This record gives sequence, C-alpha cells and structure tokens, in this order.
Amino acid sequence: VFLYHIPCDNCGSSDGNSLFSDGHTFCYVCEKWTATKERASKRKPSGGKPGTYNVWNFGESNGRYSALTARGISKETCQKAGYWIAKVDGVMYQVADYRDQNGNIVSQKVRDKDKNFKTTGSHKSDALFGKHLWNGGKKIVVTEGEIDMLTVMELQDCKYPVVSLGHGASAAKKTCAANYEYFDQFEQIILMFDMDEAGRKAVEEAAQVLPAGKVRVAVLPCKDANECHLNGHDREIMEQVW
Ligand SMILES: [Mg+2]
Ligand SMILES: [Mg+2]
Ligand SMILES: [Zn+2]
Repeated sequence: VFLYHIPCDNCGSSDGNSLFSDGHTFCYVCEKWTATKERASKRKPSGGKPGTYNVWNFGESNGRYSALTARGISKETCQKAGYWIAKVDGVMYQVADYRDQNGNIVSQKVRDKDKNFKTTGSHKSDALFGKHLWNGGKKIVVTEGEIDMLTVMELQDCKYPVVSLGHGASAAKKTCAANYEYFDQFEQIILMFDMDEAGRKAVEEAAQVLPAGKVRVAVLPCKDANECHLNGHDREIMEQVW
C-alpha cells in the first residue's frame, strides 16, 4: 500500500518517488520501480474495531494459572490451554486467550463469579479457543464453551485436538462456517455442544455448515462435559472422545 512520497535517489526529483508497504518505490519522473523496507514497517496499522477492549496483559493483571477446583480442571490444563485468573478491582476474572498461529493473543474472553462475559482484542468470526494448539491430526473435539474444552483436555492429559467456539452456541453455524477451512485437516469433528434445547439447536446448525461426513454428536448424561466431569461421568466423555 502507498505510505507517502519520498525523494528519488535515482532521477533526482524531490517528491516524485512514492513509498509503499512493500518497501518498494516508484518514480513518476524517471519511471523506476524498485522493491526503506524499514521505514515502511514503522507505518503498518494494527489494532482493531474502535470501542473494543484492549487485550489484558497477564503480567499486569495479577494473573496466575490456578486450577479450577470447582470445575475439575487443574493448573496444568489451564496453563496449556491458555486459561488464567486475573485479580482486578480486588475482583476475580477468568481469561481465555484466543491466540493465532504464531501464539499471539488476538482476543480474550473474560468472565467473573456472577458469570459475566467481556471481550477484548479482535474476537473475530473464526474465534476458536485452543485453535493455535493443533496442526491438524486424526480427530478434533469441538466443545461449546472454553471450560468444556478444558474438561476434555483434563481427561486426555492435553494430548489431543480440542477447541471451543468463540461466541457460544448461537454463532455455532458462523464460527464453524468461518472455520470450515481449518476443521478440514482432521478426519473427524466431534461436535460436543451443550446437552439442552438451545445446545441441541446449535448442533443442528453447526453440523450443516461443517464438512459433510466428518461430524459426530456427543450425548452426555449431564448438562455439559463439565457437568458430567463433576458427576463421575468421565466414562461417557471418554467414550465419545475417541
Ligand atoms: Mg450453553
Ligand atoms: Mg458449564
Ligand atoms: Zn527518479
């Protein structure tokens, strides 16, 4: 992209040479096009949708990777999925770091005791908690919420593909749709969404936009994976996870 004019080191004009992102320039005068690469960087936009919250920094939020005892998830799991705790305004928050291919936090999903959702960074359509952890494979389990994603991980010793959905059950169709490209590196996709009216509707939807023939639907004797996990039903979670 065009950054701004620059004097030409060739023909010797003054402002007839334009500088782009590339790092390349073009001189209208002499008509030369060479591919400053530094200057160009120092001008790359970034940031996200105005109004949205800034990604919370672990080292500046009192963040610690504690274990969710009342959920059955350990620190070790939390630490691998990128799920941490923050103490702000004396209050407590749980943070789900949605990272990109290069482990760069892109967005975060923050919730508190009363269970109030808050977003940060650029929580795009393809938001998939855990996504950055698996380069394809045999199977991939897709829970509904980060904590369900977390549960399957506990039970599997964090050794196999599990991701969550960015904007809950509703976006189910769009998130999976938005992630069709991704989800197709695995031979299977275990849609393990909530075990209720709303959740069951989401599965209906997701299944639709997802790659035909690879889907699969989990059936838990509880509300959701963690619900089971807090009721010895790990058996049925494992039973449907392989
Ligand atoms: Mg739900
Ligand atoms: Mg739950
Ligand atoms: Zn020139």
